[PDB]
Amino acid sequence: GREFGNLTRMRHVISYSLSPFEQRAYPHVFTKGIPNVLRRIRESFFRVVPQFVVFYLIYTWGTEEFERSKRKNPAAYEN
Amino acid sequence: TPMRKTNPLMKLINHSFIDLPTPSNISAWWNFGSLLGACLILQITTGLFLAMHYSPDASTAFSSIAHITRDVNYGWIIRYLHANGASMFFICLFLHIGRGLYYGSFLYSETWNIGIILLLATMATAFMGYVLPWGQMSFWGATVITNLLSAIPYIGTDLVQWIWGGYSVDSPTLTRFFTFHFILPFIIAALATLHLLFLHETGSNNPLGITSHSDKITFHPYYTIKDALGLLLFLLSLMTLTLFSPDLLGDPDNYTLANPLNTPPHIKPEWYFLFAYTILRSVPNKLGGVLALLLSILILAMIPILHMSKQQSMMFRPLSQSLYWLLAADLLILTWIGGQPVSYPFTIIGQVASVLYFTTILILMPTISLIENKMLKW
Amino acid sequence: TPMRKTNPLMKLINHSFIDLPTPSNISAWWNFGSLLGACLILQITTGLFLAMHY
Amino acid sequence: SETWNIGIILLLATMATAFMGYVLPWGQMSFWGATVITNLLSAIPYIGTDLVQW
Amino acid sequence: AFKWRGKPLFVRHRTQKEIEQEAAVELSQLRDPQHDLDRVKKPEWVILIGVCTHLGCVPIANAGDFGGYYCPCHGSHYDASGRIRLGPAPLNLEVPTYEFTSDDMVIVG
Amino acid sequence: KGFSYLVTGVTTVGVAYAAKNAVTQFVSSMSASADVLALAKIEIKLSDIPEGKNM
Amino acid sequence: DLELHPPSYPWSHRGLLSSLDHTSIRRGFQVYKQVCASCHSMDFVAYRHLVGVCYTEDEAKELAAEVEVQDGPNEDGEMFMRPGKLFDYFPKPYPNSEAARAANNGALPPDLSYIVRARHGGEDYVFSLLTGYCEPPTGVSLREGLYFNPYFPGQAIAMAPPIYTDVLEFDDGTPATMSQIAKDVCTFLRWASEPEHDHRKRMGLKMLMMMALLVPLVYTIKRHKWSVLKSRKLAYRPP
Amino acid sequence: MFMRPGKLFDYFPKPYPNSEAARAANNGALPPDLSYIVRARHGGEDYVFSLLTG
Amino acid sequence: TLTSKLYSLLFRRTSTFALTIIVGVMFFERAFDQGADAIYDHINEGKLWKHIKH
Amino acid sequence: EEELVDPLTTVREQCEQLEKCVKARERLELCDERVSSRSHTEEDCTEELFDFLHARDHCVAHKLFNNL
Ligand code: HEC
Ligand code: HEM
Ligand code: HEM
Ligand code: HEM
Ligand code: FES
Repeated sequence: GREFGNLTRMRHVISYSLSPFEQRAYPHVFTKGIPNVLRRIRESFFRVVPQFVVFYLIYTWGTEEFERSKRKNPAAYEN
Repeated sequence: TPMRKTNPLMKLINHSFIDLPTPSNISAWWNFGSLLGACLILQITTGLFLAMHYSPDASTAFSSIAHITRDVNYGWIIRYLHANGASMFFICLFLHIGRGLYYGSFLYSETWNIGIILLLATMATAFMGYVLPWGQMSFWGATVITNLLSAIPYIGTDLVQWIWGGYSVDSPTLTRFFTFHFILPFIIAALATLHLLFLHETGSNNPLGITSHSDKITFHPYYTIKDALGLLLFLLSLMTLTLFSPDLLGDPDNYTLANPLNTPPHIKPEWYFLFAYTILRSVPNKLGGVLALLLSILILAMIPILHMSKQQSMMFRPLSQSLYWLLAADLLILTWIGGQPVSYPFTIIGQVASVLYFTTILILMPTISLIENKMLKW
Repeated sequence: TPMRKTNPLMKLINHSFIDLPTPSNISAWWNFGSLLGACLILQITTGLFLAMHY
Repeated sequence: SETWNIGIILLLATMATAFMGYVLPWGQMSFWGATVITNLLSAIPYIGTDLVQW
Repeated sequence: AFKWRGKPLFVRHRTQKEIEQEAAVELSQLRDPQHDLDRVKKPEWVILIGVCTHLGCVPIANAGDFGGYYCPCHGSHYDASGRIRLGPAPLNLEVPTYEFTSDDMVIVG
Repeated sequence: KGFSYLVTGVTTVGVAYAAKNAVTQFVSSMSASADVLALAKIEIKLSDIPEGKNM
Repeated sequence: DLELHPPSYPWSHRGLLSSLDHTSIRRGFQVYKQVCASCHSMDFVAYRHLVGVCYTEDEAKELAAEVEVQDGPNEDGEMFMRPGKLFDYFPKPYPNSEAARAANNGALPPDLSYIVRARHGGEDYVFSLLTGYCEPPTGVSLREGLYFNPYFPGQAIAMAPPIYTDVLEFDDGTPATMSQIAKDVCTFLRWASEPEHDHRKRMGLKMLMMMALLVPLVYTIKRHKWSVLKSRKLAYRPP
Repeated sequence: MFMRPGKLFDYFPKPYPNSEAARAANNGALPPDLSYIVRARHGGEDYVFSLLTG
Repeated sequence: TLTSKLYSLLFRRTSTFALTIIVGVMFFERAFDQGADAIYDHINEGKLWKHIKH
Repeated sequence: EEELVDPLTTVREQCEQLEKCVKARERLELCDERVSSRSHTEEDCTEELFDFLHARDHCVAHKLFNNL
């Protein structure tokens, strides 16, 4: 259905929750938080960064080549 | 029963916003959609206050904008909020489309098509709005984009002159564009209501790409604050963009009064149209370039058909992730080349980039999807 | 089931306009709501075309 | 009752829309009627003139 | 450049060397074949409409690969005669109905 | 609960400050512009003798 | 022809929270009204806009009254001349573009109201345009009505060197070397193009402080509300 | 500014450069624009004729 | 205890919570505006014309 | 007598003593000799002049506004 009453069928799945005031808003900031963020970055780094590194190489090469072509060649007026 | 479930307006609000079953694992990307609406509201509010002083005449538009910025109280704030809010609107729109591509939200076919129409209406709105200041860039960009319609084989020039309101972009064109720019955002709002209506039937999608009926959650106490935080961050970005570098995403040539007798040396459209500008430039034939732009925008319609993977989301498809980030880097290449002129390296890199864009969205993605399907022994 | 009952937009249109239960004895005085809607549409279109030159 | 109140709000919005639209031509009638109707808000006891000038 | 119908009108007093360059251009190479003298009533004077045939842009004179005209929008290159030779432009620069009533005047109705 | 409500209250205070600043800026933008304001009290009429009637 | 990139000079107002030096703005306005006003117009700057930036209202009134302007038609419709008031904009050197072109060898002196923001590189370019007027390099020739300027796009500008040492006597008394004059003009032009510079910087600092206050607080509120989910533990107990 | 023989798109000549000149030349009275004079007066053309007749 | 009176008086009823929020908004607006203005004036002292006009 | 010294000139000369400004200037002198020697040539020293001026005015902008 569309209301929370009838959405799907689940059996014997028990969940425990704590009040927002009872617990901390920032638990495990240094014990787990920073390591978790670091591991997420490590996992996602090598599947994203290489494409933008290729983009940066292409950007630099294109700019340098445009500058090089813009410069004049003496051989055009050697005679 | 609570009053929210009795009054019909309260019924609609509670069912669609307060008590909407929303997946718990939704990430920050789903914020952007809400941000989009906020951006729209901003553009509707701020722009409204700009209309109270803007005069849509070719002989007074630039003077009217100068009066807005210099004489109207806090008028500079309003104008810069409007311009950088259009920029932020396109930033959020691009991120929204990218999220939809990544997490397989395009399988909401009707919602995807409505979103495509919303993107087209937004692009037209922003184009006409940028024409409104009647600067050098505004005028010449308008001339180029309207002359694009001349590519049409039979009714090519009649249509262009009917849009122009004359033999060239002038006061008739500006007033028409002002009226269209005024009307269109409300059409965008109604189309966004249709967008949300078609999304409501199935509900939001989650990053995992698996049905989240087991872990649905009311939107009122969780995603309201999550979106509010998103609104705070969006306003942070917008206010830093308008208060420290107001002209970072602007073109200085637009501060000269429009001169129909001299095109500026580096006439370029606004940054959100740069990929389309490169796709235009790369194709030699004029009709070929126009068709290439049309396909570049409307390939989102064909994207759902090309989906040939057993998994809706791409977070479990590393090869598809690599292809998607390659596509994003290709789009960045297109934008950068659009910034750059028509010379030896930029032209060839732009042609290669356009070809790679079309091939990745047409060939590489389905083949990689089929390979991945075979990888998991489906 | 007909398309009216399947597509949500068609659902809304059919429920509110195509298949809305209305009294049969309704007289001509109830015709002015539709007339007001038509007036609004005409005013919007005509004012848009006027403002194109105003 | 709710439909009646929404209709009252609609009537007020239409009256304001028509008033400003009639001001738009900038004829003699437009200018002077606009002046009269806007000065009508000067009757407000404390913030009358400030509101009218705003 | 002059203003006619809100559009640029180019009148270029091309030197005889430019005339030789335009005449030497082969018709096969041209995207839209046309003889140079056909579009110029007087060899030293070329009168055209200052609108790029691609997307209505003002071609920059004495610029581009052919030193005649260059579109600052998409890179269309035109020669002194105005014929398109490189770029996205589909056809040559438009030639108005100009009539040289006298050697110092040009008018038409 | 007092600490949490204090956090919420300070957040609401900041939001209210920002909202009032924005609303006042927009409303003042709707007010009289600088150019209109300048030509308001500076102008001084220099009237001659228009016979013996109302001019 | 190629173009020269103007260097990024260390302007005082380029700081994140810096403000325009109003003494420099006043000196630049003096140079504009005494050197560039003979050809360059400022249609969007009045003799007001100066009551709060560099001049008090009274001296602004005197400065406005210094120059006579054409007033509205009187009896018989004979438009006369007025002593000049604050709401009047800065005088236009020429009645129309054609007169400017005729008086400037066919070149049109551009409006300087938005010149800084209308040119790539901004004030830097404007400064580099005024300071750099080197003689033509070997192998280039130009019409007598044009002067070589390496920073001008076409490299052949139609504007004779406008500022030199002692061309103007500053009211403050600072040495009126051409570099000081050019810097002051550039500061005044930056003010004219962006009169909201100081107010924009002040509001930017205020919004930075407000956001530094709010973002951690709203983030803490979101974390507090979501701690129910993020600490939630669930178990599966099949029968 | 110079004088030109006059083309189709030119509007009908204005007798006086400004309202002040018209008032000076007509004993302080401003002769109204006749482009809308029929629609601008109650009775329309019927009035104007009578004005020229009586 | 500080909280034993604070929470019981101010944060107990939401109406008192809103009242203290608004009072704090007034005081914070005044003090924060004054402090930000002082910081901005000090950072670019001499440049501003408020100092020059003296 | 010519009391105004125009610190611009002093800073410009100070570059003209530096290595980059000096080498750019000497390359410009070589280009000038080339162009002047050749009777009929289209080669313009604009490129090397720009190369010199870029470094010169870069150093100037680094050490100019201090004097003012
Ligand atoms: C007596 C006349 C005159 C004086 C003095 C003068 N200008 Fe100009 N200026 C011109 C003319 C004419 C041009 C057009 C040159 C060209 O475009 O080739 C011009 C060009 C410029 C440009 C180039 C705009 C562009 O298109 O790149 C700028 C900027 C400028 N002037 C600002 C200044 C400043 C700043 C000063 C003095 C502090 C100044 N001018 C002094 C008449 C003058
Ligand atoms: C003005 C422009 C738009 C507005 C206001 C808007 C609004 C929204 C909103 C509020 C959502 C709710 C979920 C979320 O926020 O992520 C959403 C979802 C969605 N939008 Fe849009 N959108 C816009 C443009 C687009 C575009 C351009 C596309 C596609 C090209 C699109 C396709 C989708 C899809 C597929 C979803 C489903 C998300 C899911 O399944 O989780 N929308 N839209
Ligand atoms: C999605 C909605 C909108 C978008 C994307 C948009 C975009 C733009 C853009 C890019 C500009 C150019 C501003 C500049 O370059 O300085 C502009 C100007 C303008 N827009 Fe908007 N706009 C939107 C909504 C509106 C609305 C709703 C109105 C009026 C009710 C409006 C009225 C104006 C006016 C009067 C201008 C000219 C003032 C100016 O250029 O600063 N806009 N718009
Ligand atoms: C609620 C529906 C509307 C009503 C009742 C309304 C009413 C009016 C009226 C009475 C006038 C004066 C007509 C005259 O004396 O010449 C007018 C003028 C105008 N209206 Fe509307 N209007 C409506 C909707 C719109 C819309 C949606 C636009 C959009 C641009 C618009 C634009 C104009 C313009 C530009 C004028 C001035 C031209 C003229 O006077 O005919 N109107 N309107
Ligand atoms: S406008 Fe000349 S190339 Fe398209």
